[PDB]
Amino acid sequence: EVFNATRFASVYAWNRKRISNCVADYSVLYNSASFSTFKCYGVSPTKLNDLCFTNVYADSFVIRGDEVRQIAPGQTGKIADYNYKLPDDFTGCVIA
Amino acid sequence: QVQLQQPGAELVLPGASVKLSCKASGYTFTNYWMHWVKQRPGHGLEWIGEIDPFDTYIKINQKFKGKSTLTVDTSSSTAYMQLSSLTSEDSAVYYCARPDSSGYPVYFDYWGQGTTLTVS
Amino acid sequence: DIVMTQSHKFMSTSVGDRVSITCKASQDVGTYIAWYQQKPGQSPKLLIYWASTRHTGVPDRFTGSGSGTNYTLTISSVQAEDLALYHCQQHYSTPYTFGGGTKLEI
Repeated sequence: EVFNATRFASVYAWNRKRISNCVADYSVLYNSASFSTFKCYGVSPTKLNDLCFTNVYADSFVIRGDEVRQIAPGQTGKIADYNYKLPDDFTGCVIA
Repeated sequence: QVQLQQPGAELVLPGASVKLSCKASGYTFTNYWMHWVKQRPGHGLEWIGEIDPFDTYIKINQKFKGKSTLTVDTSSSTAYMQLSSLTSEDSAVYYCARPDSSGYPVYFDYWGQGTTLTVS
Repeated sequence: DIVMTQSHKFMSTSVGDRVSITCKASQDVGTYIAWYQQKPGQSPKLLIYWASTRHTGVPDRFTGSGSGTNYTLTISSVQAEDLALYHCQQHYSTPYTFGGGTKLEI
């Protein structure tokens, strides 16, 4: 649902999902042959399945190809400074 | 403080294999992938491949396919290479590069010492 | 894959001079270039972890710019410790490539 749908929220207001109380197989998404960018900071995907966390949040928004770069910690840019900024201690995964 | 020590001073006659170690300390061996870079003065640095800890996920750079091998042991936080049939064109220095995160793409923020490969 | 071929074979600038380090990219990868400081006899040390950002422990002299295809790093002043090698890498895809390096001298 958070990966394939008719329309998602735009970068001006990205939506949060609060995915929890369920199991996940991150390697299924890892092995997919359509996702290009997988800048997933913090816990490695190979141990992401085994590692248990309090919650796994979700995001979805539309940004330019050259402005995908602006969703990383310690970053400046048009989207990064104005629409969406990431904490310097970020932990999670990013897919584009 | 982050410690990434290297044994260094690796010399083997051509046609044989040598063992390289990369002991990591000062951070998490679980949450940090291991990436390798070889320093050649002729044309600068180059990427070897990527290995995940406590598993056998293999991704080898198209430049050093075949000879390059990836081996990681959870105990002692040591990652290994045993490159068989080293030639006289392989005389250079090996560095194991720690990345900022364990998710590609990365930029290998912290590099340790270098293990020199030399043919005698 | 994307291959790094820097355009500055050597850089000859004095102390405090304003000059840029230009490295090209094989194709338009947007902005995914990184920089390292490799002193002679020293492992390459991260200087600007991204195209135009600033990592921890960075001298204020280093500041890069990303035009999309021709990435440059402009340095207002050059000190003794800056005498090292400059490397560019593409963190866009899995197969990584490194630049040839540039030696700085007075």
